[PDB]
Amino acid sequence: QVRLAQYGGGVKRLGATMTLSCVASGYTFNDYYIHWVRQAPGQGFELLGYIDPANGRPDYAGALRERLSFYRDKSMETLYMDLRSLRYDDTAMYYCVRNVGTAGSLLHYDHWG
Amino acid sequence: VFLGFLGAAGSTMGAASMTLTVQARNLLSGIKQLQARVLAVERYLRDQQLLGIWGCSGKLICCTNVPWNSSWSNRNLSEIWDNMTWLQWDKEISNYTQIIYGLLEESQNQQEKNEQDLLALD
Amino acid sequence: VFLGFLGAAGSTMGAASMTLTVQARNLLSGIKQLQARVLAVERYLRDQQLLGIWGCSGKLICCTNVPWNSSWSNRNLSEIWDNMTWLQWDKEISNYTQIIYGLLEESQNQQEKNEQDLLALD
Amino acid sequence: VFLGFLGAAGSTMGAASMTLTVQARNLLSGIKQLQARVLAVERYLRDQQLLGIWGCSGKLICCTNVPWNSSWSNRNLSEIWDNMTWLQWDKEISNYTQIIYGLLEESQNQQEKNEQDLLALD
Amino acid sequence: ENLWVTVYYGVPVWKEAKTTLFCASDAKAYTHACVPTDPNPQEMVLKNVTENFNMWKNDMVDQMHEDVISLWDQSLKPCVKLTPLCVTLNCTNATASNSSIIEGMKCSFNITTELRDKREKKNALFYKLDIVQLDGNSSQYRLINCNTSVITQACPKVSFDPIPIHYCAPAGYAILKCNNKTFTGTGPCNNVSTVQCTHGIKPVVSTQLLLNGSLAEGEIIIRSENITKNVKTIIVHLNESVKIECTRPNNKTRTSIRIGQWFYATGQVIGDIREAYCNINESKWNETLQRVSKKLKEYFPHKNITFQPSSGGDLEITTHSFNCGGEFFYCNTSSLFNRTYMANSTRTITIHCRIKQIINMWQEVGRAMYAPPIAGNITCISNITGLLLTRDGGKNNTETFRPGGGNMKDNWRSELYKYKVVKIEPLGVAPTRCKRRV
Amino acid sequence: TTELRDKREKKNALFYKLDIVQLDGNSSQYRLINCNTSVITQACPKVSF
Amino acid sequence: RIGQWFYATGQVIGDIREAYCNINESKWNETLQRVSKKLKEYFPHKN
Ligand SMILES: *[C@@H]1O[C@H](CO)[C@@H](O[C@@H]2O[C@H](CO)[C@@H](O[C@@H]3O[C@H](CO)[C@@H](O)[C@H](O[C@H]4O[C@H](CO)[C@@H](O)[C@H](O)[C@@H]4O)[C@@H]3O)[C@H](O)[C@H]2NC(C)=O)[C@H](O)[C@H]1NC(C)=O
Ligand SMILES: *[C@@H]1O[C@H](CO)[C@@H](O[C@@H]2O[C@H](CO)[C@@H](O[C@@H]3O[C@H](CO)[C@@H](O)[C@H](O)[C@@H]3O)[C@H](O)[C@H]2NC(C)=O)[C@H](O)[C@H]1NC(C)=O
Ligand SMILES: *[C@@H]1O[C@H](CO)[C@@H](O[C@@H]2O[C@H](CO)[C@@H](O[C@@H]3O[C@H](CO)[C@@H](O)[C@H](O)[C@@H]3O)[C@H](O)[C@H]2NC(C)=O)[C@H](O)[C@H]1NC(C)=O
Ligand SMILES: *[C@@H]1O[C@H](CO)[C@@H](O[C@@H]2O[C@H](CO)[C@@H](O)[C@H](O)[C@H]2NC(C)=O)[C@H](O)[C@H]1NC(C)=O
Ligand SMILES: *[C@@H]1O[C@H](CO)[C@@H](O)[C@H](O)[C@H]1NC(C)=O
Ligand SMILES: *[C@@H]1O[C@H](CO)[C@@H](O)[C@H](O)[C@H]1NC(C)=O
Repeated sequence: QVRLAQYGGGVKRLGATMTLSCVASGYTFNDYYIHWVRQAPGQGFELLGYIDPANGRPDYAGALRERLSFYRDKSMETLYMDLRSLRYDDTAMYYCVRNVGTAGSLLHYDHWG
Repeated sequence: VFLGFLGAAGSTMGAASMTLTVQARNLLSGIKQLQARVLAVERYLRDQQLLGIWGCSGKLICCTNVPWNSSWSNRNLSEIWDNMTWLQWDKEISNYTQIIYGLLEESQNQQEKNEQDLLALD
Repeated sequence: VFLGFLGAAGSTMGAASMTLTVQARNLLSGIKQLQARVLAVERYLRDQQLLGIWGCSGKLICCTNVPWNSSWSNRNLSEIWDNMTWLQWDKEISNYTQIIYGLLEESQNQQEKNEQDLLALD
Repeated sequence: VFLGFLGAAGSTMGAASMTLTVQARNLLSGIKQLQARVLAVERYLRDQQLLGIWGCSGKLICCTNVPWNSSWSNRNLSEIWDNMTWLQWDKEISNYTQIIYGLLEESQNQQEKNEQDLLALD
Repeated sequence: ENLWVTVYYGVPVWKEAKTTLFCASDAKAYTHACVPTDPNPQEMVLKNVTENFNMWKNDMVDQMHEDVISLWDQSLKPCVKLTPLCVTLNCTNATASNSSIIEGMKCSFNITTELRDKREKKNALFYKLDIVQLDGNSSQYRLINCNTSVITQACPKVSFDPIPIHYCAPAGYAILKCNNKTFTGTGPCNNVSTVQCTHGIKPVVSTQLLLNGSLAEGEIIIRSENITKNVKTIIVHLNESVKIECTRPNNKTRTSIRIGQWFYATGQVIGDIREAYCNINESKWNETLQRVSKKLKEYFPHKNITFQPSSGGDLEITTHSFNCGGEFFYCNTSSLFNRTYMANSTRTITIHCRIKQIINMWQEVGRAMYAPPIAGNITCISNITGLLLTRDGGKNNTETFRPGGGNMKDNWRSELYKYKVVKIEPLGVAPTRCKRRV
Repeated sequence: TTELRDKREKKNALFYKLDIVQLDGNSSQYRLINCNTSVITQACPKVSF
Repeated sequence: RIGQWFYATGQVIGDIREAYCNINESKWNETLQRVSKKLKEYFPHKN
């Protein structure tokens, strides 16, 4: 029932800045943390960071805290990600994923984009 | 707890009086629907206090004073007691239950006052 | 049922005690007005459970332990029993009802435990 | 009235049984908050009628038929009776309380029918 | 053998369950104002009672949250709606000398006011955080939330304050109160006590830290969930209260516009202009931070501890947020969270702070509130009691804790940890060697 | 008038004529069928009862 | 938008048909016969 569509992408020129997005179908926008995970070709997945949709708090992996940026527009139930100065190795596929959170902890991913 | 809730109907007075606990137990469980709880509580409490006023709260069956008359149901029922279900019996006696209740209540008062007067000699 | 609801007043307590059933019966019958039913049920149940805790659920008049001494109502009322019509006696003894209730409750506990200890030899 | 409302816990079972009136008394006192009164009344009335069905309404402690089994809690409780709180004993017996209740209720029916048959010789 | 069944009523045995709890209000005040009655809750220490607690799991925090929402809704319901004020704004904002701070200045627009055939020009001031820029000429502005929600002005006569609230269980339910002095939010309590009602809890509303609450018995206490290290929020509870003071020294002028509902706006400011700010006992602050660091590196064995201000997010989380009466604050908290560590009123700190009127409702967006201006200069004083921290994962070999706690439920989570509610089970059975007599 | 109360704006959409009633004069003039007699509430799509 | 989102019908896609329904002919054709047989029980001797 729940859907996480995505847009943006395609080719991006070297050194440029690029913007993805995910549109959250109606489940409840404020209750579930959203994570941005990616997969280089011929490699295992890895996490970039997570953004709480409610207050917009981001948090990033240590190796990309200079280059990343997350933020949201709660009215549209829409999310955005900005990655600055693409390098060659960042050629990869990028996913949104909903997170199942308890009252005080974050557990795992259930529905992928 | 719900099994054969009114199933004792149809049968003799005696056997059908075996299941009376099955019925006695029943006071169970939009926003406007809350009043059903109050209605059930009202019914149960009114019946219970009436049995208290007749001095018959502590039992499901008990005897009292004020013998039967040719008045009220001018009937012989001990032979019909076996083969008659309660529905007809209630239909027959509803004409006079209201008269009988006052006699029962005053009998309880007489009993308790006599017992108190006997107690007064303690 | 409604007749002489408080008419027992004025008369002696003994004659007034004849009509106690008439008062005892009454727990009867905008959307904001529903709470009256709950209030009446609350009153009746609280009084009934208090009589239960004193071992006096099953009677309109019953008997218990511990006396009146010079403390509490420092009075002789038996001659005034035929002169009192309750209300002024109630005013007099309201000073000490709260004291009496605890003694009544503990007396019921003593009776129950003594009877259980006697039962323990079964 | 509020004092030691659960202080009986921890102590031996009988000593805890000394205070049962203290817990028994408690049926006391936004517009949406009215339902708490109904909830309390429901709990109290359901427990009271269950004790009535077991013929044990009139007491805080009483005995019935249907003796204990090596099944259920296969315990020598009487020695541990001076060690352990109701929490542990209630936890132990919760697996079988529901079994026991039907037996107690049917025992009450047997007692009532036997007593009624004895009265029928009047 | 021959152990006959016996029954006992009034039993001391209970179980956990949810239920609807009574609130309770003060005898004096401004559903809530007069009722429920002010209690006199007592308390016993129970001898050998051993009960488990879980301050994350318990239900009544959610009930607190829902009741707070409902009370705010009821209070806000009769107030005026500011829908007709949504018209285009044509404002240039260069009149007073100290223009740049506010940049909404007599800010002009049209309103229908007395007669519905008429339409009249007015103007008033606004802080630019309550405004968004339309395309084209910058003079074209709009109210921030008016394209997304309907804005209600707060009823000035019904000003609401953190009045303490006592919560009382109904008959058949008892509230268990752990008296342990070093309780971590989970695990057994061997010092169980019971009460009619909880003490008077206030509905504090703040972010990154809380301003009015209770204090710990031992030293500063750390409470966090322990399912996984990847936690959402970590609660640090102070024993040593620390004073904080704040001011809004500029004098405001109230002005009124009628729709006949009286809308209130900000008139011309009086006196020379300062930026609203706060103060902190400087030595006390990073003495307390040293204590918190020492406590915090207990859990985390052999890794450094460091603080930085929050990054990203709305103004409600990037800054400490609170309210002096009928005004709201957002204080730029960089200086307070910049220490680093490794394995008594001198030198007073000051921190800059901004105020804005149009507040998205704290618990959730989509409904908007407008606070009318408070005339004159304002100061309020509070004494903080705890911090709401969150850990940045990922970075190997270096922990990092930053002020979060924007989710309003956590404030009451950090205060209702004391209690639990249990259903009473008065009826029980036991074997005994005596039966009925015929 | 969409969001700015000073800005009336033209739009258009489709309707089935059973939801439409003709006004006098030019047939181009129509009205919503029930608007002269009642107030119309759009169904909440998320409900979908 | 009025911020209430009103929904209307946009441009129709694909070639147009009139909405319709389907019924198995013989099933209805016999069901009416059964209903007629039942119905003339109540009413004695009329078509
Ligand atoms: C009510 O009005 C508010 C503003 O007053 C409005 O909020 C704005 O929404 C837009 C998008 O809906 C946000 O725009 C984003 O801005 C960031 C930088 O600030 C950009 O990185 C984003 O870029 C993406 O989106 C563009 C399309 O908008 C793409 O062209 C681009 O390539 C990227 O994919 C994006 O532009 C804007 O930040 C907010 N404003 C605020 C203050 O938050 C709100 O949406 C309105 N209500 C409704 C229901 O729409
Ligand atoms: C808890 O925080 C609140 C504020 O968030 C503190 O309460 C506020 O205290 C100030 C004085 O310290 C009060 O100011 C006075 O208010 C009256 C009433 O309007 C006014 O007439 C005076 O001129 C003065 O301004 C203020 O009202 C009061 N409440 C609010 C909402 O600000 C409180 O002190 C903090 N707790 C502790 C223990 O200090
Ligand atoms: C809270 O207070 C701190 C100050 O202690 C604020 O940090 C400051 O934020 C400004 C934002 O403009 C930073 O300016 C930066 O300048 C560089 C050029 O040197 C530019 O490339 C950046 O884009 C940015 O504009 C400034 O450096 C920074 N100061 C420090 C010491 O970090 C912080 O923004 C305040 N936060 C809030 C929410 O008010
Ligand atoms: C409280 O804070 C002040 C301000 O930081 C501390 O003094 C400075 O600490 C920094 C490092 O945090 C040093 O680089 C400075 O040299 C210190 N002095 C000054 C004048 O800035 C102060 O030591 C702290 N108090 C305690 C008790 O630790
Ligand atoms: C923390 O202090 C260091 C000291 O050099 C400074 O460079 C840095 O900007 C400070 N950060 C904040 C957020 O105040
Ligand atoms: C079925 O319907 C057709 C309609 O053309 C009718 O001619 C025919 O008589 C019906 N079937 C029977 C068995 O009569």
